[PDB]
Amino acid sequence: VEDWREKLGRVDVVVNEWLKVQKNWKILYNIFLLSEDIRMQLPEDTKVFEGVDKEFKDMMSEVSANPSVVEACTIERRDVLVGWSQAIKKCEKALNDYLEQKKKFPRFYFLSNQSLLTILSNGQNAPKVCEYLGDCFDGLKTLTFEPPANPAETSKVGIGMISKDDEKVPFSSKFICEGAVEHWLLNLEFRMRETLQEILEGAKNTADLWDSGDKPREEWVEGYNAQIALLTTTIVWTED
Amino acid sequence: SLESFITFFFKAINRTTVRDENRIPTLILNIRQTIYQWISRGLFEKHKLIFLTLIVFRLMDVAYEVAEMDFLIKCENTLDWLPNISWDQIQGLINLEEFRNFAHQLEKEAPNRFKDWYNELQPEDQKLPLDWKRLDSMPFKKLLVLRCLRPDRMTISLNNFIRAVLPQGDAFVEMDQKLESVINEDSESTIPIFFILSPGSDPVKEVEKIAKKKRIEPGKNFFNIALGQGQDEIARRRIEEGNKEGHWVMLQNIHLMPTWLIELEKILDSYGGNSEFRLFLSAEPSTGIPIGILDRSIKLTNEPPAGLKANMKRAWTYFSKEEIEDKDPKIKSILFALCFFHSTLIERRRFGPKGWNMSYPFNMGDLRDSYLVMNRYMEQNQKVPFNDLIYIFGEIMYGGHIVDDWDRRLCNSYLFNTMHEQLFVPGQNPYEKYIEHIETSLKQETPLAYGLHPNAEIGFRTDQCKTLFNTLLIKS
Amino acid sequence: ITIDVHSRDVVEKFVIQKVSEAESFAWLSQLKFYWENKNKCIIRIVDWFRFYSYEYIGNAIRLVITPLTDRCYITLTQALNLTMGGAPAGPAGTGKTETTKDLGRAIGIPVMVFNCSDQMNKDSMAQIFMGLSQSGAWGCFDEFNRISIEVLSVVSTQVKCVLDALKEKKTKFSFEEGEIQLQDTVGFFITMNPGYAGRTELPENLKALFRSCAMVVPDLALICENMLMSEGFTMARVLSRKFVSLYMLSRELLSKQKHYDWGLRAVKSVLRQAGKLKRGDPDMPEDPLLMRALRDFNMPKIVTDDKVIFRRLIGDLFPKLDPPTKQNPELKKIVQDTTKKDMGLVAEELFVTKVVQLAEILEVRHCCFVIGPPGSGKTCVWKTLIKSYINSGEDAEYDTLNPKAVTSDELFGAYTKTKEWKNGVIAVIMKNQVKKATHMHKWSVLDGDIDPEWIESLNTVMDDNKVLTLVSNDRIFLTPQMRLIFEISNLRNATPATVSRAGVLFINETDIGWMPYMNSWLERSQINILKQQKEMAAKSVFYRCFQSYFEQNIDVHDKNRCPMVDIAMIQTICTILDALLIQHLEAFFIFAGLWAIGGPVGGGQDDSFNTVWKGAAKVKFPEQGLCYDYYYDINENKWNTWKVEDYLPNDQPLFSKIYVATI
Amino acid sequence: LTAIMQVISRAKAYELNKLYIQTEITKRSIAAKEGAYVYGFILEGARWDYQLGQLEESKPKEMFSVLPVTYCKAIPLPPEGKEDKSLYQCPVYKTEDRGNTYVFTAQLKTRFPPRKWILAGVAIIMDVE
Amino acid sequence: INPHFRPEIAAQCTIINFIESGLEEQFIAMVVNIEKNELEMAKQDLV
Repeated sequence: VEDWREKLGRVDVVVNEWLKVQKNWKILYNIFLLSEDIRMQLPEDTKVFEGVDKEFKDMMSEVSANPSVVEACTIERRDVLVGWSQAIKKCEKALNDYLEQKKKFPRFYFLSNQSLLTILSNGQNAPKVCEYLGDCFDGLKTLTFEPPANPAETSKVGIGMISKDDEKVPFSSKFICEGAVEHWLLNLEFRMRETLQEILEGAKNTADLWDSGDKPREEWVEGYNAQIALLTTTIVWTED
Repeated sequence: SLESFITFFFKAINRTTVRDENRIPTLILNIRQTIYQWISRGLFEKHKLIFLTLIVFRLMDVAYEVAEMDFLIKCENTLDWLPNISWDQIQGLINLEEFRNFAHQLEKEAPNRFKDWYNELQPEDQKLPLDWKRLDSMPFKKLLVLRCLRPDRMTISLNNFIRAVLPQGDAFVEMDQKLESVINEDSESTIPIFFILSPGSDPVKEVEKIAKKKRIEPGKNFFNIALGQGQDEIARRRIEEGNKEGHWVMLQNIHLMPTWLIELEKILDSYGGNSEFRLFLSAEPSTGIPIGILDRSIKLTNEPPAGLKANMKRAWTYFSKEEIEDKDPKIKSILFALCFFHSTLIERRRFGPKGWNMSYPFNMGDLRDSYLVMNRYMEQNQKVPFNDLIYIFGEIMYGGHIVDDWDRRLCNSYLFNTMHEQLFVPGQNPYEKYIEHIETSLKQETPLAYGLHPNAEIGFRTDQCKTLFNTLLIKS
Repeated sequence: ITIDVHSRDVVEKFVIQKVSEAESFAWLSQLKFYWENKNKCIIRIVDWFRFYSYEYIGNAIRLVITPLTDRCYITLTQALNLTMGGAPAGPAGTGKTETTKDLGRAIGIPVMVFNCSDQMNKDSMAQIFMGLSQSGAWGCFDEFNRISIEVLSVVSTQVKCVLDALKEKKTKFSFEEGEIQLQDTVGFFITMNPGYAGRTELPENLKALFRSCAMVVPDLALICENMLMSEGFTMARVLSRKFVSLYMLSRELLSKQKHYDWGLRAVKSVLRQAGKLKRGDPDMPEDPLLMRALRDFNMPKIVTDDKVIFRRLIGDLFPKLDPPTKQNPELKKIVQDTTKKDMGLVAEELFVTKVVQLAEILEVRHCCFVIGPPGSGKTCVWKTLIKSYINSGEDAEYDTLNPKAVTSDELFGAYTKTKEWKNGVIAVIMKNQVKKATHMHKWSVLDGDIDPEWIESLNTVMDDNKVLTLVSNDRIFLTPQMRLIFEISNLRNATPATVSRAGVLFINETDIGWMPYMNSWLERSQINILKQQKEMAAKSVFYRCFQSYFEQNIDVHDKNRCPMVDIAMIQTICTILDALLIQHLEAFFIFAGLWAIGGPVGGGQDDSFNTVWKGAAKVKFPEQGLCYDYYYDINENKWNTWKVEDYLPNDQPLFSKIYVATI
Repeated sequence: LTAIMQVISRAKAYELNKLYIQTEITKRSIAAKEGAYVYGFILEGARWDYQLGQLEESKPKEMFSVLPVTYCKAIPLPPEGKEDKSLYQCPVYKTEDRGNTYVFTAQLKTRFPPRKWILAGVAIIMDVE
Repeated sequence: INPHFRPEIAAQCTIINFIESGLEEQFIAMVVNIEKNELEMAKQDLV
């Protein structure tokens, strides 16, 4: 009862702190697996972490050398997990600061910081831009891209927006895709804004031409998009 | 709190200071009101009357021989001069077996003693037939007589009798002026003190004055904090260090915030309180507040006013001078007409049965709602008339509230009557003119501006009194 | 067309009032717009006028206008004009949740309507506000009713001091050290449900921060008229007016019964089925199809008297277009042949009528309901229907189920602790069905009672879509070949959503054919399709005897009641079969019918009873006292008597006492 | 009421939605084949004399028992009982208790623009006491 | 008093209540204090 009770208390605290260190090893492992730019732009704590993980796997192999818990949980002194934890805290605070730097801008605060970390792992790939485009924004899904990059259709330019209802509308200005994620994201927001503005103006001029040609049956209001057509016609009824 | 109870029991001895065997009678002569006023500022008018009657029968449940409170709280053709409504009330007194022997013990069949007794305003003092009283109702059955024969003297005859038949020490059952420092001398530096923020009640100002005139030692060293954002960390540290120094504080806006108090009253009960560390709590009456404060605290109240005059007065009170003193008289005049109409709608809510199908939650925000929407009308230059804006004004501050077609129809008609806009006193821009308008607007809110009659208002108030009675309350 | 008819209505208001002023005010209520050649355009309302968002809303389906919505429009426009938010409210499910989003995207701005969910950290609300402020977004946090008033203070003061900053029209301000620039276009609106359940109450100054807007009414008519429009013909507006009038007046007039429903999805259904049905029919057959389609639901739902009422109520609308008809004599005679001879079962025009109604309802929708006792004709109705279905079609894979036979958890699968997933049973059924063969039609039946949990567990198929969900993250949809059948006897515990899901069918229990049934059993037992049947043994004599007894003893026991327990009269003939068999082992027919009927009869009423029976009986009862004495002897043909016995080895043990051969 | 819509629908062989009910305080008519003399009506908020709608006062009760009434139905929008301006709607709730969201609003003569009659808040109760 | 009351808890356990004249005696104890501390110091010390 004595030997086993003290052994059980020690094994309990050891396996507890071990499970904590281990699960956060999984978390940091994955965090630095999704991207390399994170590890590059963050040399210090990631180097600390890779040393942590190297000797973590090492002492884990040492523990796995004896699996028979009845005669293998005799691994006393396993309180290095305490210092492991303190290093974990000092590195995770920095990691959160770096995530804050990466988010630094308003539109990032309507999304999981984990999906933001996916963006910071891979923001340049236009397919991923297309994916998170609909996840973030209200009425858009994706946009078309150049099929050839001499190897693939990776991240070249936008040619036409694709909405929720598969509204496909070409780009008056063929937006070029860059790596300055938030910069060309603002550029795409202005594509939305002013491309819609010029589409509104063109549709309004041809809708005035339609009001003039109201006397012959106009299929122009059918050719126009429903939203802009109904808006321009409501204006027309205001003048009426 | 019994600690407070024995505390105020001490001043009733302390305020006495009489040097005689006249002491003990004067001692208790302070005690009964010191404690009765200590409860008269926390209860409601109903809870007052029952506690009175409770102490009434408890001191030294006798007169009610057979369950009279039942049909007193409701649980004819023998007379002609009376109206039929009195006949129907009397028909209630003459229900199957309710008071028939007493109703004939009235001997109303002789119309003379009853016609005159009912024809004379205030019968009990002037023309009350003494012999008729000896016949039916000597001590208190007079109040059962006033139940149907003339209900015009319910409250006054209640007050007159209960003070007369009682040997209650209070010559006048009410109390003196609102003087609060003398009640704050007995305050203790550990128990909390709550301020019930009744409508138009801000006794905080006196709390500073006393904290300046008497607490010269700690002025501006104490403070007050409304229950805001993260003021958990701010105020608690302030209360903590203030406790370490014995400072003062008041907390407004508590009703806003119950679920800081669970932590706040916890850290309060975690530590006792330092000396001279007087607390103060302030909030409007709201539920959802942890009882741990409301059971051990001080409960002091004030008095809310009403009426078109007071509504107009407070409306121009928040409507600041630069808001009053606008560019042209025209703008301020329609503002005065709008506010009179909005006040009319707000004051109509006091009539649950008929004024509206239900008393909607009209708000001063709705008066704020009329203000800047009018600023966006007057922001441009052009002679802006008011058939749409009144619709707008009606679509908003009441269109949301006024959903019922009857209320909707009554609303639009008010919109057409106040500002004609149908084709089917005012004054100039200065504020003093509309203050002049507030006093020209007679304080007696006549039913003409409302569009009602006087009697059902009395009936609705009589019904409220019956609800008070019922809530005060192998047999039949 | 919605906005067209709205403009229309307002122009009729104008022509009815003969509105004079150009600044007309019922006119200034609505929207104003103007262009510009700056970069930035402008909108205008009664007073508010600002730039446009140029946001791509995406074409979506959009609600209808109503005076309530005029009120709400104006409330929101003024709250915007004031720089304070609005707090519209009212009863739940009013439509305000759709109107908030509709009104937000009307101008085309974001509308983030969230749920106040899981004790929202004051921090979390602060970060949501911080993002929204500089992003220029708009939104609402529905379910304010559940929030710690801790967070209520935090957020109320964030909102009020942010409101004061925006009223100052500042550029940058600080909140919990967040000294950040602001965005001009920002809008918060709030909606809660008043005092119905126990929920966190609103702070006083926070309820003063906003004003409220009570709301209570919705409506249809537009969607109907719009699809009748879009069907292929024109004259449909007043048609839809007649449709909605008939609908609401049916709601009001028709007696309240639990199964009585006019389910919204069933309405949209009837509409677009008639839409398809116009094809291949000239302009005249348009109108007959309307009333015949209304009858397509009038028949299997409404009892006879309400049917007469309703059909006259309809014949008011078009009194010259009463005699259209159905045409399916081919399937009529197919099912007739099946019921008559192929089955060996007894046929009946009425039974075949119910079969036809069931067939067309199954053609319309995947499943429906039916009320009746088991083995009472209706099960044979669907059996003869599936057999005529294999006569007119390839084959019918068929399955049988009962919800209350087992628990729902094993009916749908669960984890074995050890975390091992176990499946349900409908999963196996659908697996074998979609994966058998194609030369079949797939059907399943559910018989039992109504319990809400299992029936709502499979709303994912009872809804318009026929698709599944599983705890093991499995989703299975089905081709129209898979159909459901729902047998029920009482809807004591149903829900209106479940009623609106599927169809309906009722059987007046008097419609069960009595005389053909009994004549079939008297003439020929059912054909022995299965092996190893049990032993089974003029006929007009006992037929006429039973027929004469029928009404007389019915009236007799109608006076009497008296039985101990409620019973039907079918199992009585089930015992009359035992009577016939013990006769095989007229007077005996009488005696055994007497023994069958006298079961639940009470003691003191035993002197009513058999007494009036021996009054009504051919053979006069010689046993004047306790006439129940009837053990008639076949061989000697004596009249009646009894018998007894008792002894000690019969009474040896503690138990097995010889309770003597008591009478 | 709808049942009397129903019986009069069939008697004249008209449409239901065609049938427009209208009150007739005086007597019955014969487009409407039947005119019902019904009981249990009391006006509130306004008094009345023969062919005149008066206004209640303080001493008069809030209630005024209506004269013996009658009713009739008609075509959709024909020349019915009285003039639309001369007539004017007044709410109809359940009974003495103003609860339960008035069943409908019934026509009544307006001596002057309904403005004052709206301000009066007139109504009708089915039963009191 | 008697929030849960049954003869079982009375039969098994020992019952002790007290229900007015005690609260009386603390009154005079405090009133004799406020009446006069000589009355106090006399009474309590002598007791």
